[PDB]
Amino acid sequence: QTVPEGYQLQQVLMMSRANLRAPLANNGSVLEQSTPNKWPEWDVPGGQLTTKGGVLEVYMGHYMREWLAEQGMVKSGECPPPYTVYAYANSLQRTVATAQFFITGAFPGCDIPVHHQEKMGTMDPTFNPVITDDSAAFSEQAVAAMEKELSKLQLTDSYQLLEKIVNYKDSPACKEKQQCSLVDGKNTFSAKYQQEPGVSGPLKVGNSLVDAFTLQYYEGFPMDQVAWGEIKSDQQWKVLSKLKNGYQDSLFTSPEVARNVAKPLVSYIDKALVTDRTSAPKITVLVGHDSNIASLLTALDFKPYQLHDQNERTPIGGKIVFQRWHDSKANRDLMKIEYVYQSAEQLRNADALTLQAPAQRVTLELSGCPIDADGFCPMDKFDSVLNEAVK
Ligand SMILES: O=P(O)(O)O[C@@H]1O[C@H](CO)[C@@H](O)[C@H](O)[C@H]1O
Repeated sequence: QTVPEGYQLQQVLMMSRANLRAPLANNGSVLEQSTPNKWPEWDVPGGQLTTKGGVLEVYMGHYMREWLAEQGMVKSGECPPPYTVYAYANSLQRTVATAQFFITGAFPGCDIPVHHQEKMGTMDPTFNPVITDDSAAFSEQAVAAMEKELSKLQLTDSYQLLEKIVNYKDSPACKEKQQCSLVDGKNTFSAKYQQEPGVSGPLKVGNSLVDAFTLQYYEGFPMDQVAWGEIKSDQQWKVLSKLKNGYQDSLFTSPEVARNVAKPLVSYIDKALVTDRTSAPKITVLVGHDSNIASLLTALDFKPYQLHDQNERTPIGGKIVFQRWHDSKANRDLMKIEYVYQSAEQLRNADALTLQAPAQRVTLELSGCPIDADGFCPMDKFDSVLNEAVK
């Protein structure tokens, strides 16, 4: 796609998801349980981003810069006035790190800080995808809603395949804990107040391992290191990644769970973009997590989508960039949202990102903001979406 003539970009807001990180330490014991195999090592601890993650984000920031300059939002090689860019990430190493690389990459040698709560290592409610309603009746409505969501999915082939690549029957889950079937395993969904919706069972092991295999791919481990050369071969990946996208769908894609869990980001966006656009900076960078993008996208009732050359519905370094454009001809404003990310090969190979060889881009759409032939939506309808979403 290519923006039409007569349109001038006015404001940008990116919802980013941190780049290449090591598998979550939080899932450390479920990976040991799920197989008799040895797990490759990482030089970074728990779930911190890797040096490659930073390198990949630098490219992402350089591409974003070239695009922003090309669109008149900034100039190339000169750096913008004091408060042009505003970067905010939550207090996790992972998210703050990717913001530093992104910014240093987009505006090298400038003086654009990265904001975050003073308390680091802990979560910032803004980005914390937790249940903020202790209605009790709500935690029950949530669990059920999740369960129903899982029912729409079909991961039987994913599990069977997973069982084999993982040699799960020889794992200390089948031997010792009698859990010997991912496909028949019972799933129990949680939703305790002030915490992330969870899953205990085959769906967790599924998402945990596949996430580890997926990260291993990107980090560039040789093929015999990514799932021990097992997950290799064709698109067993397409079916294995369903456990990973199905996990996300059940915990954050539910309508009533999304609306709650996302409450703070919707509120944020609906303020920097609507109620307080006059005070907001031309450019904003929110670095969050896939949970945030999953619940955010749902809460604002987005139309389904599909990312080309990507197996994850929320790409490791992908960013949802909201764009307010002003149509010179007809004195009106317009919203154009797009998912800007790096394909899997772009991540695995670490390709220099430039306008010559751009990052992947898919234009999204809001149910309440029908998109036109060029992918634009009137700022009127969008406004109503966010102002309605916050209610
Ligand atoms: O987007 P990342 O941080 O890489 O991964 C996500 O992070 C979420 C917390 O923000 C957590 O709840 C999800 O399980 C995890 O997949």
